[PDB]
Amino acid sequence: MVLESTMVCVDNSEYMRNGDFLPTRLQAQQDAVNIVCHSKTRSNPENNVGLITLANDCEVLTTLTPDTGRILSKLHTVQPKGKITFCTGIRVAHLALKHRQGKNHKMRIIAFVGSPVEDNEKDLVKLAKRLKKEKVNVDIINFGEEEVNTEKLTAFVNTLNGKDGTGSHLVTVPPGPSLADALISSPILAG
Amino acid sequence: AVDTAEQVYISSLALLKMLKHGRAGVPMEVMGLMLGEFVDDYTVRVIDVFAMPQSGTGVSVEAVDPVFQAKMLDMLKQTGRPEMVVGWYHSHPGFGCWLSGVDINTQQSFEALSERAVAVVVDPIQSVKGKVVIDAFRLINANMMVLGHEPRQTTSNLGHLNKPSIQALIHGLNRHYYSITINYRKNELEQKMLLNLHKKSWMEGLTLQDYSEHCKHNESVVKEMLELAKNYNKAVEEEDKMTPEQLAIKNVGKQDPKRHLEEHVDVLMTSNIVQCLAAMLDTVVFK
Amino acid sequence: QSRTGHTHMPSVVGVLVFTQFWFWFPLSHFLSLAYTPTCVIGLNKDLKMPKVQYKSNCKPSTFAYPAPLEVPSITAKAKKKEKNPARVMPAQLKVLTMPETCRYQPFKPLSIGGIIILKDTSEDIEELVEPVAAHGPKI
Ligand SMILES: [Zn+2]
Repeated sequence: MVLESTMVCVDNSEYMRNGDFLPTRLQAQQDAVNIVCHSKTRSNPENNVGLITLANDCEVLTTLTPDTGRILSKLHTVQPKGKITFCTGIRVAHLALKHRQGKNHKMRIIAFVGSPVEDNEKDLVKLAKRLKKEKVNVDIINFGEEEVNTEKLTAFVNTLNGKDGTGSHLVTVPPGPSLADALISSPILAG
Repeated sequence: AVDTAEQVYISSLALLKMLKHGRAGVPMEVMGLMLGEFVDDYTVRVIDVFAMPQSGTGVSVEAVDPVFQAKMLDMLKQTGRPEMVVGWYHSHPGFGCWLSGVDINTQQSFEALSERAVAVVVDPIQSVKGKVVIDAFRLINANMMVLGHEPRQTTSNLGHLNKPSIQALIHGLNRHYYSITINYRKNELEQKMLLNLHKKSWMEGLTLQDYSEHCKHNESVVKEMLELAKNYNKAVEEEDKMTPEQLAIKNVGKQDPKRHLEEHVDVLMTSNIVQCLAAMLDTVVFK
Repeated sequence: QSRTGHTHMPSVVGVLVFTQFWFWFPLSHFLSLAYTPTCVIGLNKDLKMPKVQYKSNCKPSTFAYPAPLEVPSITAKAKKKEKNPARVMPAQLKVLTMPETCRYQPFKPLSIGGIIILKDTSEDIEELVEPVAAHGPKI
């Protein structure tokens, strides 16, 4: 089947409980993690899935393991503190990819971004140059917005996305009362 | 049909793990597994050694859990321990280091994969703290009874293998059960780290703390040991007053096993602490 | 060492490797490299073998061979002939005395044992040439 590692980064800021969008969509994207981890489990049960947030003091909630029975429990007690942290959020997983058991598992990291990015374009091109340098599959998922959706993140992805053939895809969700599961499951990354 | 001269390399890892495992070597039967790498035919090196949980059955093939063994071995494979198992060890308290029928049966069953199958039995219960001499065991082929027992070359090290010369176990059960020599190895990092670590383990923190303690205890506590030392000195001189009579009568042969000389030399050595520490007080007072 | 006092390299190598049998016993086979037979050489020509017979100032029975069990005051001349010179002790090199009636005599006075040649003093017929052996255990 498919031998690859899955890393998800969820936001724990207070920007995920606003009443305009879904009713505390944290549970909705939790069900998204559930359907992508159970979908990858149905495709290849040997894939390991890690859990970590993007707070100031990043904490590894669950080590990379195919056993999601305790991951379902670890998805709770999100500790809604902090706002956003991007640099050590990338470096806390992309550098931790070397701690996986199976060396044949490809590198794939996703992230749920629910807060505006605090890093300037220089950090975007330095981190995009680092991720394109080490050649890690990066899927950017941006939930919620305050300013325009993609102004510098467009060039961030275009400069970050190498290997144009069957490479990485960008997930941009527009506002809407519909669920996010079917909207993020539309690309080829899910399934 | 070929045999060589093998020798088991023993580092301080397996040694200290067999010493902590010997401290945990309760009368109940215990289990352990040795790891390492096979580079050639006649050498074997052990690096990784861990313990196993005890069971009411004791040493047996049923107590060895293959999912637990393979689980811990896999957790060692995901870490920086890419070594395969090389043997299993245990403890035989009281009844001697020899191997019973169950031990030779689980050894026969565990030797199907590894042709060497190194077996070590540690027994620190009745062994004195002066020597920690340990011996490794081997299994001989039952079909070699017609030919020579052990066609092992380099018969020089057998003199070093003759140190366990108990007159009941080695040749009391030597039939179908022999042993192998053991050597050690120590690099410069273990030599300087463990050497300076032991010297520091016998030294002080700043190394200047407990010096003045004795330099100034020479005036308070050692004075009692000096007066008692003079009490033993006079307590021998009261007999040394009678010695020149016998020495003035017989002069032939010695009947008293006491020398009366080296003990007083040792008393002088304990008395020279005042002289050696007087310069220390001179340095502390000076600067 | 040699006769001139210099030491032989394959003798020292052979004896040290001979002492190296402790770690590896088959290494003792290099002892044959240190075997130095003690004898004399009176070979005059490369293809002609003469016969030199000297005499010793000691007793011949004292220099005989210690013949073991079966288990089923001066000699007239030495036993070295056709030169088959036998063993000779280094202390025996001072008691040898060449005969004055010997037909042949080298140019150098034979004082100590070693490798020397023979000088034809007569330079006449009857050099007493002896034949060579034949095929067998050797070539
Ligand atoms: Zn027992």
